[PDB]
Amino acid sequence: MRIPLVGKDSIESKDIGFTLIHEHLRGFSEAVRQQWPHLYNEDEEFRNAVNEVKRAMQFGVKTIVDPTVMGLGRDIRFMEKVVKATGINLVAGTGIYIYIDLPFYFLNRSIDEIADLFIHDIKEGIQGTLNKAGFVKIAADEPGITKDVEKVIKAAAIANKETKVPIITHSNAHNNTGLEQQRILTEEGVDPGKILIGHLGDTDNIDYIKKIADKGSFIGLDRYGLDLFLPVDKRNETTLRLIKDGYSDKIMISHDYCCTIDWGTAKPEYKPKLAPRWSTTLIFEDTIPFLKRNGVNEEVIATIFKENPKKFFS
Amino acid sequence: MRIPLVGKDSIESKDIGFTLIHEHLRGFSEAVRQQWPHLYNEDEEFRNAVNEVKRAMQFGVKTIVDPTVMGLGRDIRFMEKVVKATGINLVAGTGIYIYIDLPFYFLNRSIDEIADLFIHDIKEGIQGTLNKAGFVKIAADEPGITKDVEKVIKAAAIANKETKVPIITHSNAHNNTGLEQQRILTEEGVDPGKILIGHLGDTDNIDYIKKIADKGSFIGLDRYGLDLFLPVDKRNETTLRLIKDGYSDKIMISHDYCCTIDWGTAKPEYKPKLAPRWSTTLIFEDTIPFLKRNGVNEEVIATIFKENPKKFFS
Ligand SMILES: [Co+2]
Ligand SMILES: [Co+2]
Ligand SMILES: [Fe+3]
Ligand SMILES: [Fe+3]
Repeated sequence: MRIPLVGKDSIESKDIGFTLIHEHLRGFSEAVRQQWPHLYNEDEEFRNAVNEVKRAMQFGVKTIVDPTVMGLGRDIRFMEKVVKATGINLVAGTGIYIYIDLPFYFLNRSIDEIADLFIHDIKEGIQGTLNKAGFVKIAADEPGITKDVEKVIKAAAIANKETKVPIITHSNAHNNTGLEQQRILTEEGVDPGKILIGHLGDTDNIDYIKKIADKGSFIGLDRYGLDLFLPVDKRNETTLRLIKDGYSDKIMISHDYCCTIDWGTAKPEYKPKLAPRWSTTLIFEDTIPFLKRNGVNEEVIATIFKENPKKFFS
Repeated sequence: MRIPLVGKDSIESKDIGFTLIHEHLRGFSEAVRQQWPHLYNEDEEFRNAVNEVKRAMQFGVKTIVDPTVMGLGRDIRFMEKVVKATGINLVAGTGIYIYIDLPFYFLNRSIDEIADLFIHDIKEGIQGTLNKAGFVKIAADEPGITKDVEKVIKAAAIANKETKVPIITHSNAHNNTGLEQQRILTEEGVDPGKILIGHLGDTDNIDYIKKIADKGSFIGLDRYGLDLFLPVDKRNETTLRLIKDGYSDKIMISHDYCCTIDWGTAKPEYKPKLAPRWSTTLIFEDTIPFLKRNGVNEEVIATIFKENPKKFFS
């Protein structure tokens, strides 16, 4: 009974089944939602999340891993409601999503104190419930590895060493942050196979992606549908190249779809080809059909969506 | 009926009486409190806030202005409970407290959209209640006037122009941020007399303080008891010098006391003289007795604590 599930008994990692490793039922900025609730509609967010999860389940998804944590509006009670309405296996996490500095709370606080928060969520439960965290989520982006970003990385390592839960990262695919996260974590004693370096699908720089995979970590081809980062076709070409080059056992695929997100995200670009529908099921409509008619067999699909998550959580 | 009060009918500004212009019933980081509620005890925070307010009232305080806004954990329902328990006049505000960047919500959003949030709080009410905001709070600190800090400044100007509520600032007394806030606001058409430039009591640089006062704005000698910024005696000397130099009609005094604050704030320094008790009443124990036995008459006290707030909110 290794993996805790929101609203359910824990499961053995071998029973995780077909998994989407990086999806968000909902995201928001905690301070904005607290201060201006008039901007939000929880009933709509709930409806949208339930509908997305149901669609994923209709394609055979058994488990969704949701790396919404501090900074993205994690809400374990909202999550448990979606579980009750759908029956999905849902893995919640702990961690901190920042790009530059920690909240003012953390002034004069140690890396140990930060890790203690993560361990609290893993061992005791999230937000005053008995729903426990099954992984740690950390981030770095365009600002790089700042002092406070590094603190969070080292705290995640402590949590992994104490509880053995894996680590999912957010990185910027064009500035070495993913490579740096992997290096810092492994220097702290984290098993490379317990790390998913996120958002590498945002680049077609295959040498960079392979470098991280070759160092032992999973590679997150995890933003299918977000053309602003990289178009689906380019992603598909990169995914296919990696598969034919033998990297199936390191590849993890997801959409990073946010059923609701409060970010402005408002600047449209129209290409010759119709824009694909970003959702939690685009890979079933586009990517997986594309791979199969390019000779990718069922065993590859099982490796990516079943065996790799199983290993990650083992 | 100019000034809205939490949990009460609005009052005419002439009836504000003896006012503490900058105190916090409670402060916290919204994201930390949402994610790790185990760190907090609302019952203790409530008890502490009620006790502080009652002590202030025993010294004749009629009105407390609380500039807790987004980023500091504003909670209008907590505030209204404290009002019900004490009978204080409490002025709540709107605004955004940041030093560098806005929350991710604000990506791709306009200054107008930001101002709309402030105007919502002023005209419609705070956090889904009919308690309206009576001023706007903005901040800048060691990072200076960043792009996002400037956005918030300009949004506050829009809110002031539309609703006539005054503006309270947080500044860093040693890096010209206060002067910059004043200049940017006045360039946008804000009356200088509708601005309180905060935290100027943190410096003994009297020329800098006078420069801001001379440009028409109130000067915040507003952190009595926070010796880490400037010891009470040095503050008292600066306050006295300003009074004897004729700046009573620009001076505003407060403690910036946070009945509870979640910041680490953990690094003690011990001086030869016993550390004064930082609270919402230290000025009644130390500062005001000090001024009086230095020849400062009752009319000065009335100017600072009654006439100046009256003007500010008129
Ligand atoms: Co991410
Ligand atoms: Co301040
Ligand atoms: Fe994500
Ligand atoms: Fe303050």
